[PDB]
Amino acid sequence: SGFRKMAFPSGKVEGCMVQVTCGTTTLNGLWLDDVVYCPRHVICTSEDMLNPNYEDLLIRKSNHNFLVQAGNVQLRVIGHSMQNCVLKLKVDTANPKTPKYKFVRIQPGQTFSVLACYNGSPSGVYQCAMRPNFTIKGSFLNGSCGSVGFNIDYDCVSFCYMHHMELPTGVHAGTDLEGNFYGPFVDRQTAQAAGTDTTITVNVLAWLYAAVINGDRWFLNRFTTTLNDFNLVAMKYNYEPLTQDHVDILGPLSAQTGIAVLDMCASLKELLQNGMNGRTILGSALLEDEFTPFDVVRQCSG
Amino acid sequence: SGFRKMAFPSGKVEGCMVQVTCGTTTLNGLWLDDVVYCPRHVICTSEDMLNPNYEDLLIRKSNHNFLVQAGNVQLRVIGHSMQNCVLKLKVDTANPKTPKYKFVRIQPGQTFSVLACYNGSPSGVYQCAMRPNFTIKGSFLNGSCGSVGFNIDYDCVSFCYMHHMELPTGVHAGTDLEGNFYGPFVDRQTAQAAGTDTTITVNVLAWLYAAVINGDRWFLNRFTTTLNDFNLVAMKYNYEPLTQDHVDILGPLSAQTGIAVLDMCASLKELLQNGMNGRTILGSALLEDEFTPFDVVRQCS
Ligand SMILES: */C=C\C(=O)N(c1ccc(-c2ccccc2)cc1)[C@@H](C(=O)N[C@@H](C)c1ccccc1)c1cccnc1
Ligand SMILES: */C=C\C(=O)N(c1ccc(-c2ccccc2)cc1)[C@H](C(=O)N[C@@H](C)c1ccccc1)c1cccnc1
Repeated sequence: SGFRKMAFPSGKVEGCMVQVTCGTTTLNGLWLDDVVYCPRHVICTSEDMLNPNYEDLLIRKSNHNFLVQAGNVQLRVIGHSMQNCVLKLKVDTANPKTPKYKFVRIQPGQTFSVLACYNGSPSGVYQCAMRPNFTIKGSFLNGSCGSVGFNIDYDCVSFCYMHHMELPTGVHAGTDLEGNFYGPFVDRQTAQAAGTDTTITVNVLAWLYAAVINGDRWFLNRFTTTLNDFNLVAMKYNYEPLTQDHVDILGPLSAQTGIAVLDMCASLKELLQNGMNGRTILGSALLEDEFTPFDVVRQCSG
Repeated sequence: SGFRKMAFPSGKVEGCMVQVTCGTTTLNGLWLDDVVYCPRHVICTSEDMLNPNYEDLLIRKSNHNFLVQAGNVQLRVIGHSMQNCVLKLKVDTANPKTPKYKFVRIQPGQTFSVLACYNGSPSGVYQCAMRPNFTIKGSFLNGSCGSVGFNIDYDCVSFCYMHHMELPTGVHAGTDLEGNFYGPFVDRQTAQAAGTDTTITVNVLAWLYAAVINGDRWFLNRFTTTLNDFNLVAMKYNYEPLTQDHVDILGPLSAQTGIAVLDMCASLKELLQNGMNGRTILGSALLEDEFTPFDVVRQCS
């Protein structure tokens, strides 16, 4: 019994973190086979943050300008390059601790584990959701950049995030490992705002099933409702629309608990409208949207 | 910026995790040097859960009655002794993945990272507090037993918890690695009442200092108070006493934020008396007591 924000074991990813340096600029990198990945803004200096030309800045520097320094060792650069917003620093020495890995671009609402690193040292691990506005509510300090988000699928590490920057609002923005930003963000010191942070409705329903499964089921109501009726309520409270896929994806939890999806939607409508009258669900004063239906099965079944 | 329930990288602990079978019963062990630690209740059937005798059950068993499996590998058991509520199985092989480690007994209000394990396989990692009533609100399913809690210090792992059982309330009971239960709990299937759990006052205070450090300043009032005046309100709302050591520990934060500990003490009292009014601090609509003053400093500096 019990239910917690659980990350994946960070072992396999600890052995992939490296320190990368260009002049005063020192940040984290990911070392997989004969390639080191980091954010391209390692080549930028405080003079060229307002409006950098990354092609042009890369020209200034060459293979030997990159201090790819791995746990007190040194690595030789055999051919750098630029993939959108990340550098592929080709090393001679392949990483012997390379897990079976894959690069994925995760959809908004999907969760992942972050290994927060400073100077290439695994510093801490926490679970995160890709917000609908393509930000993450993380925990990052200066030199965090290059810290990675990953999901472990058996023996296969699926890297989905590389941390780049914090926005004026204090939330965080990054890229897949092919260097494409999530959301409309760019790697320059400009006025950037995230859109409306809507609530991930399908995740909140997963978490309620999770609560029932623990025996914390006071909120269960004597009502029902419809997708259309529920969505009109959802929109008013800036909850993501609930689609039929999202009803189907909640299939397994509907099965065990014996409580239909719409009745769970019916119980959620009340809590949105009536608040929680000072009560709690799984020791939480508010509705948690940072657990996918997969995350709940994983933890409530093995 | 930003502030989260963070755990320590689990990698140095993953290499210490092993499976232990004895009869039908399977759980997790901790393989450090040539010793494998696990909960001693691995020797008990469904017929000896109410009231087992762990001396008259151990006696009946021998080295080869114990399967120790490290990943896909098998370990030769050449010894078995009982220390309080842990088994210590001597094996033919030093774990070459053994980190520099320590066994520490941890105090209530203290936090640690747990690596939840099933059949010797690291399944997940989360930060967890030793609660006043010596329970933990963890996440553990059948076969989670022998999963361990730990703090990490540069390269030196501090083992503090081993999980043993779930109480009929859903909260969890375990030992230090020397086999002594935190709290009055016993490894059998009897009526066992968790003490009434208080709030970890000093931790809530460090949480507010974190909030302030992120820019959340709305709960800061014009008032001040005293250790005694505050402690009176503390005991009232089932909050642990605040002590001078507690105030000393909070200094680094106090100095950083410019807010003297007794001023933050005053602000806390006004949230306790007035409630939070639907308002939120660091994304939380109730007061968080599961970050220590160390946890904040690590995460905020
Ligand atoms: C990894 C560095 C870092 O920690 N931050 C950061 C500094 C500078 C850049 C940058 C340099 C040159 C060209 C483009 C970008 C990127 C990241 C900071 C951070 O994100 N600061 C914000 C305000 C920033 C700086 C520059 C451009 C846009 C935005 C940071 C701070 C806290 C947590 N994570 C990162
Ligand atoms: C290690 C296996 C368990 O998960 N587990 C357990 C605890 C104690 C014994 C035992 C002790 C003394 C003598 C004989 C046997 C055996 C197994 C427990 C457990 O059994 N929990 C029960 C209370 C339970 C709760 C909720 C749902 C199903 C069962 C356990 C179970 C889950 C998490 N941690 C521990």
